[PDB]
Amino acid sequence: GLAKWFGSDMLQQPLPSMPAKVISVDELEYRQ
Amino acid sequence: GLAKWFGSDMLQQPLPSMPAKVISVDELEYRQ
Amino acid sequence: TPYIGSKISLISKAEIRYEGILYTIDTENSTVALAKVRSFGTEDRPTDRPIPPRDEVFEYIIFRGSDIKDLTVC
Amino acid sequence: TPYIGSKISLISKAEIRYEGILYTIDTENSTVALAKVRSFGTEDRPTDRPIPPRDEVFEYIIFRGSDIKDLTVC
Repeated sequence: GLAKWFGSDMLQQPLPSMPAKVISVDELEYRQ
Repeated sequence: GLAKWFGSDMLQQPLPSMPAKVISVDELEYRQ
Repeated sequence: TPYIGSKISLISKAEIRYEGILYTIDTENSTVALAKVRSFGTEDRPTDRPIPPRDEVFEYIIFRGSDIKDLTVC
Repeated sequence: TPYIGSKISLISKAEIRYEGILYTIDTENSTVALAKVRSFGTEDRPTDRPIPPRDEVFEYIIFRGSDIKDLTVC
């Protein structure tokens, strides 16, 4: 899916961990 | 404002820094 | 009285109750960060839009003071 | 070809263009994290909901692959 934009070698090597998902109570209550 | 819920001493002493605000493109485009 | 790292029970103005660890506070923006938070829903608080407990555990949830109906330590 | 820390120009499916630093990727959820991001709006891409450049700088913006109309290095 992401291969459309990123090289094959990049999808393979170790990547930095995603930043912590920080959500606001507004979005949490508004969506679900 | 927050004094309604937290002690006076706590609002004074040094606090840990807020986690980085991580937003999704969904929310960013949906709101503004 | 609450402190950094204490277990917080927090009822929002939508009558939804949250349990999480008090991570920190931002006095400038009047915001509150809880960690490892779970939503308990509306429980026994009357409302025409009831919410049941959700299983999911949230890494961080940020509340404004104006979102808070009530806040107590556990 | 893009790499960690490269400058990315990213047009969403709403024709809005973003510039930010490629922070990392999550291959499992097909999501992409940009850092120090700015919104350039719809610019010259036709649309009945035009958006002008916004000044604000975002700490992190998370895109799904399905949000991406186009992605190029600068």
